[PDB]
Amino acid sequence: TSDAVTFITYVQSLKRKIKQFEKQVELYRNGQRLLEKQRFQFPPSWLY
Amino acid sequence: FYRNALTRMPDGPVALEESYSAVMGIVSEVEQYVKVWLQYQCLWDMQA
Amino acid sequence: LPSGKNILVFGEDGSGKTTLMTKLQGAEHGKKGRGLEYLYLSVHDEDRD
Repeated sequence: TSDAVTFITYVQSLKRKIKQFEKQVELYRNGQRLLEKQRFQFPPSWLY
Repeated sequence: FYRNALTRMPDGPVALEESYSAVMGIVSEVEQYVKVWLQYQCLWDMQA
Repeated sequence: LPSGKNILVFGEDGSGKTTLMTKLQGAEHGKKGRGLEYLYLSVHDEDRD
């Protein structure tokens, strides 16, 4: 049960970061679309 | 008011068609003459 | 970006085809003529702006 409790505490720690990551996703959607409409050459190493 | 002269054409649709044909003479050359010239915009897409 | 698309149509003489096509881009009416005609579709995407 120690492994299970470690897993569940790790995921509940992830729970709070879920919403910050979601707002990061939204702001980066905004930023990427802005950069596209600013027409910047995305490097080959850019991850879509 | 009379709209049948196209069928009343003594030489058939050819006289019309050639007229229409001259269209993608002109415009085609136009876009061709534009295309390579427009190509210069790529210089900005490629930052220093 | 996509470009060079094309649309054809048949409609019987005076079937409102020109009226529909001119309404697509917003103009009330174009010109009802004879032979092949020509018009626009001004397609705007906000995502690509």
